[PDB]
Amino acid sequence: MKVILLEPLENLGDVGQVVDVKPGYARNYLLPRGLAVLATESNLKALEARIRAQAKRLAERKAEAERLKEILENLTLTIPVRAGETKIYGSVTAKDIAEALSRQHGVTIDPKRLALEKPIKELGEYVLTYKPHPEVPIQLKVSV
Amino acid sequence: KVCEISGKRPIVANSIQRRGKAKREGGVGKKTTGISKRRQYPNLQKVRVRVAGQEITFRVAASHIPKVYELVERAKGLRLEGLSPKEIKKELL
Amino acid sequence: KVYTIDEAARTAKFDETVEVHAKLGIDPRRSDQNVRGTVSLPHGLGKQVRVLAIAKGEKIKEAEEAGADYVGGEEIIQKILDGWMDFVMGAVGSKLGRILGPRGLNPKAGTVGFNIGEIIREIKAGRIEFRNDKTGAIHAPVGKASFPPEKLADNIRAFIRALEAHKPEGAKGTFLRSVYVTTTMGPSVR
RNA sequence: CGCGGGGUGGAGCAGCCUGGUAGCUCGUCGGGCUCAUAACCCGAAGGUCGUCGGUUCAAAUCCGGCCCCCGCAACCA
RNA sequence: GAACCUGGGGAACUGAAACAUCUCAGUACCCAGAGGAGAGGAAAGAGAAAUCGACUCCCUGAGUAGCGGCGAGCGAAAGGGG
RNA sequence: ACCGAGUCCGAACAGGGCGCGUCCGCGGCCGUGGACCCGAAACCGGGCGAGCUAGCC
RNA sequence: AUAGGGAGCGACGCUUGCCCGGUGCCGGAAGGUCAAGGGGAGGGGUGCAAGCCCCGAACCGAAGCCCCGGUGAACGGCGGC
RNA sequence: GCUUUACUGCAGCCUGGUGUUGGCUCUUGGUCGCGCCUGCGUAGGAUAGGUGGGAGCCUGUGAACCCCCGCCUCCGGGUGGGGGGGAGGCGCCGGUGAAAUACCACCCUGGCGCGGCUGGGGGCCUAACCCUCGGAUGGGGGGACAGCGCUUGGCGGGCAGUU
RNA sequence: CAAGGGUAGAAGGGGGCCUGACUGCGAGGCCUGCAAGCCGAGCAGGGGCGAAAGCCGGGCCUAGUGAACCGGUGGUCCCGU
Ligand SMILES: [Mg+2]
Ligand SMILES: [Mg+2]
Ligand SMILES: [Mg+2]
Ligand SMILES: [Mg+2]
Ligand SMILES: [Mg+2]
Ligand SMILES: [Mg+2]
Ligand SMILES: [Mg+2]
Ligand SMILES: [Mg+2]
Ligand SMILES: [Mg+2]
Ligand SMILES: [Mg+2]
Ligand SMILES: [Mg+2]
Ligand SMILES: [Mg+2]
Ligand SMILES: [Mg+2]
Ligand SMILES: [Mg+2]
Ligand SMILES: [Mg+2]
Ligand SMILES: [Mg+2]
Ligand SMILES: [Mg+2]
Ligand SMILES: [Mg+2]
Ligand SMILES: [Mg+2]
Ligand SMILES: [Mg+2]
Ligand SMILES: [Mg+2]
Ligand SMILES: [Mg+2]
Ligand SMILES: [Mg+2]
Ligand SMILES: [Mg+2]
Ligand SMILES: [Mg+2]
Ligand SMILES: [Mg+2]
Ligand SMILES: [Mg+2]
Ligand SMILES: [Mg+2]
Ligand SMILES: [Mg+2]
Ligand SMILES: [Mg+2]
Ligand SMILES: [Mg+2]
Ligand SMILES: [Mg+2]
Ligand SMILES: [Mg+2]
Ligand SMILES: [Mg+2]
Ligand SMILES: [Mg+2]
Ligand SMILES: [Mg+2]
Ligand SMILES: [Mg+2]
Ligand SMILES: [Mg+2]
Ligand SMILES: [Mg+2]
Ligand SMILES: [Mg+2]
Ligand SMILES: [Mg+2]
Ligand SMILES: [Mg+2]
Ligand SMILES: [Mg+2]
Ligand SMILES: [Mg+2]
Ligand SMILES: [Mg+2]
Ligand SMILES: [Mg+2]
Ligand SMILES: [Mg+2]
Ligand SMILES: [Mg+2]
Ligand SMILES: [Mg+2]
Ligand SMILES: [Mg+2]
Ligand SMILES: [Mg+2]
Ligand SMILES: [Mg+2]
Ligand SMILES: [Mg+2]
Ligand SMILES: [Mg+2]
Ligand SMILES: [Mg+2]
Ligand SMILES: [Mg+2]
Ligand SMILES: [Mg+2]
Ligand SMILES: [Mg+2]
Ligand SMILES: [Mg+2]
Ligand SMILES: [Mg+2]
Ligand SMILES: [Mg+2]
Ligand SMILES: [Mg+2]
Ligand SMILES: [Mg+2]
Ligand SMILES: [Mg+2]
Ligand SMILES: [Mg+2]
Ligand SMILES: [Mg+2]
Ligand SMILES: [Mg+2]
Ligand SMILES: [Mg+2]
Ligand SMILES: [Mg+2]
Ligand SMILES: [Mg+2]
Ligand SMILES: [Mg+2]
Ligand SMILES: [Mg+2]
Ligand SMILES: [Mg+2]
Ligand SMILES: [Mg+2]
Ligand SMILES: [Mg+2]
Ligand SMILES: [Mg+2]
Ligand SMILES: [Mg+2]
Ligand SMILES: [Mg+2]
Ligand SMILES: [Mg+2]
Ligand SMILES: [Mg+2]
Ligand SMILES: [Mg+2]
Ligand SMILES: [Mg+2]
Ligand SMILES: [Mg+2]
Ligand SMILES: [Mg+2]
Ligand SMILES: [Mg+2]
Ligand SMILES: [Mg+2]
Ligand SMILES: [Mg+2]
Ligand SMILES: [Mg+2]
Ligand SMILES: [Mg+2]
Ligand SMILES: [Mg+2]
Ligand SMILES: [Mg+2]
Repeated sequence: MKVILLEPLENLGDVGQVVDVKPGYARNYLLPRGLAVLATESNLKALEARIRAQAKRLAERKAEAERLKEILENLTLTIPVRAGETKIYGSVTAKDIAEALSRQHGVTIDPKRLALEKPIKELGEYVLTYKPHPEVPIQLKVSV
Repeated sequence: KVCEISGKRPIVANSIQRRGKAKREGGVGKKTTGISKRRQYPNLQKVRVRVAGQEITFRVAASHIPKVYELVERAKGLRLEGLSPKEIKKELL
Repeated sequence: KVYTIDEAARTAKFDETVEVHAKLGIDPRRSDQNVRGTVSLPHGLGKQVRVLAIAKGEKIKEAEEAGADYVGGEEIIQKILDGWMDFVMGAVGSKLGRILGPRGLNPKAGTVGFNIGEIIREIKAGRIEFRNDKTGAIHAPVGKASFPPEKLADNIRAFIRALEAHKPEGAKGTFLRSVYVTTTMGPSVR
């Protein structure tokens, strides 16, 4: 009894799987509760449509969210907000870094995603990270 | 009675009683010690299903049981809405 | 797999001890199935083949030049039944079971290599080879080997034991051919 | 007529479930001995195991021909 | 709606010189439907031919082939001519 | 099977068993049809009856 | 369930004995026998073959019957010389 | 027409197998891929099952005294888990026996733990089916039973046809 | 072995070799509604006893039995959709 699952359940593989059962089990429990569906070619095929249109439509976050490292990885920042002897001008913060994360050129930008633990408020050569796929740590130069 | 999905209905068969040992073995052969007329009914079973607004019930051979379920998917391509257990049925094929 | 690789039988100091086992019909009817000892074999072992084939007393001269190191005659007759279990012979040919102390009191008793003169001829091929056994009240076949001195010579048991059987009446089926012992195990398709 | 379960002391009759063991009451004989009789008590004759045959140091046992009584689906022009 | 047609159901007397298989008989009859007809119909056919070529109806084949308490009795098809 | 004025049984150049019209009419008789005519007691099918009678509401 | 069905007897009085061998009915989770089905040792038919087809032992397989026991206001029976 | 332990059926009732027929379980079967078991009359360190080969497996893959302590019975150990740990034991050869102990192949008479193919016997659940509840796409109860389909065998003058 | 007919010039009693209690046929008859039942010379094959002539296709004779159909075995030149 070919059946395609949904909310995965023990003894039966994870969601969207072509697992076999007992006719009764399916007709009187699964299907009724919407915990599965019949492996009718009509769906069994419309499933691959969930696949290719998700597996072959993944070269975007996996193969293009990456280009957020092909251009804004190897390009200096340098804080145009000088400083004292060591405590930086502009406090150098997630914002005073995200303002021109895209300004410098023109392809992508972001504000929150930053391995910025605590506001720098101190001169130096910092280089933290971003997210979520391969983490891209950008070179920030807290100049004086 | 008669299957709503496959039209199967009871047929007349003949209850044939035989005596004696076959020819396939010992010998002489089998003798009909009687032949009564009789009917064989199809394994009718009751099948209730949700489908659309109301939950309708089909009466069908155990053989053609799935055919009713695959008959509900296809139903999903129809404009039911109207609350009538009857009509929905006719509305199936 | 239409064949069985003749190489893989590699616990010894010189592997040539590989055996040939089988399993057909166990105690069929009220008889069975026994295999002749020194038949011939496509080769001929390599151990001390003391074919003490106790034939005519005239088997001490030329009967010790192409058969065995020591071949009994008529001086090793009842002088082997009264001098301990030291003084294994076979037997004689023709209709005269002369079992005085070599084929009655207990090892071999097949026959003598039809020569009626000695044992050095060259019209045979079973002087220095491997013997055999018989059933076992459960198992069967039994044997030794052929010889280790060639390439595809490991297929000498697939023609002298795995392709040479004609001593069984009616049982069921001879399915086994699982050979090779005292080292490896070749229970392939033989 | 086909599968397949056993014959044992005169009789009742266990081992064969994994091969050396000749089991016992009653009954037969003497005794012990009691009121007669009876349980009981001790000794004891009382089984080439149907047998042509394979198997073993030893075979009733591993087991073949069926010889016979019980069981015996069913069949029966 | 007289018969005719198709489908769904479907006897017994009788015959077998008793009777049960068998026969009568898918007859009588009940029911539904069709129509001036009805049914069938363009091969998942026939059957031995280097074959034929929808279906139906008639003549033959044929009381043959066979079926059968191998009893009583039942009884085709191909092919050929229309 | 097949053979053929022969063939079968048989081993048998023994024997013995079997080996020469159609069509129409007419008449007698036979088979299947009720089959010379009338006659049951009964069997089955589909209906019609509880305005008589029986029970009950 | 002081109700409903079946059976025999038939106000009331005094009572209603003995026999479970057979028959019936009730109780027996053991044994024996037992169908389809399961199972397949082994065997057969063809094919060059893979194979495709058949028969088919042992063993597992219910009710029922055999067996054990009960039961008479159950069917019945209730001595001879 | 009636009867019955006359024949043959049929209704009806009983019954196995499958179908409707599902979850989770604990317990055992048939047995084919497995892992290791066992036979203790004599020889005997011991309990050698067999046919035969038959003189090295073993060693930092740790070969010997040592301890927790599982198993089975013929109470001998067959056998085996942790650490100290060591550098050699088994056996051919021998006693002996109808066969001989290092070793490996392949057989099982009984047996057996990790698992498939799979059948039984219990439980529990609920969601099929069934019954119920001032209407319920819901709640109670029963529950994979019962019912109903196909099929097995049986009882079967209740009825039928007949002799 | 019932009775009868027959029979010692054996069909009776005893012994020695044997298996004709043959196969393939069968002139001609008895009896007779049918089909059954009965007798049988002789020819061929291959034998048995006898020196041989010859006798032997069960038994002194008359009962000791059962059409067909349906099946079971063993074979064989046959048919084999
Ligand atoms: Mg299923
Ligand atoms: Mg019958
Ligand atoms: Mg009829
Ligand atoms: Mg009839
Ligand atoms: Mg189906
Ligand atoms: Mg009709
Ligand atoms: Mg009739
Ligand atoms: Mg009549
Ligand atoms: Mg008549
Ligand atoms: Mg009559
Ligand atoms: Mg009739
Ligand atoms: Mg008819
Ligand atoms: Mg008819
Ligand atoms: Mg009809
Ligand atoms: Mg009709
Ligand atoms: Mg009409
Ligand atoms: Mg009309
Ligand atoms: Mg028309
Ligand atoms: Mg049409
Ligand atoms: Mg077409
Ligand atoms: Mg065409
Ligand atoms: Mg078409
Ligand atoms: Mg044809
Ligand atoms: Mg008949
Ligand atoms: Mg007819
Ligand atoms: Mg024609
Ligand atoms: Mg034509
Ligand atoms: Mg002639
Ligand atoms: Mg006439
Ligand atoms: Mg007339
Ligand atoms: Mg007439
Ligand atoms: Mg009259
Ligand atoms: Mg009348
Ligand atoms: Mg009537
Ligand atoms: Mg009527
Ligand atoms: Mg009326
Ligand atoms: Mg009235
Ligand atoms: Mg009235
Ligand atoms: Mg009462
Ligand atoms: Mg009452
Ligand atoms: Mg009452
Ligand atoms: Mg009365
Ligand atoms: Mg009265
Ligand atoms: Mg009193
Ligand atoms: Mg009384
Ligand atoms: Mg009384
Ligand atoms: Mg008394
Ligand atoms: Mg008394
Ligand atoms: Mg009684
Ligand atoms: Mg009783
Ligand atoms: Mg009783
Ligand atoms: Mg009884
Ligand atoms: Mg009972
Ligand atoms: Mg039982
Ligand atoms: Mg069976
Ligand atoms: Mg079967
Ligand atoms: Mg099967
Ligand atoms: Mg097989
Ligand atoms: Mg039972
Ligand atoms: Mg009985
Ligand atoms: Mg008891
Ligand atoms: Mg009891
Ligand atoms: Mg009793
Ligand atoms: Mg009585
Ligand atoms: Mg009358
Ligand atoms: Mg009913
Ligand atoms: Mg049932
Ligand atoms: Mg059932
Ligand atoms: Mg429950
Ligand atoms: Mg519930
Ligand atoms: Mg409800
Ligand atoms: Mg509910
Ligand atoms: Mg419950
Ligand atoms: Mg059920
Ligand atoms: Mg039945
Ligand atoms: Mg029945
Ligand atoms: Mg009956
Ligand atoms: Mg009657
Ligand atoms: Mg009657
Ligand atoms: Mg009649
Ligand atoms: Mg009669
Ligand atoms: Mg006289
Ligand atoms: Mg004489
Ligand atoms: Mg005549
Ligand atoms: Mg003559
Ligand atoms: Mg002659
Ligand atoms: Mg006589
Ligand atoms: Mg006589
Ligand atoms: Mg005489
Ligand atoms: Mg007849
Ligand atoms: Mg032919």
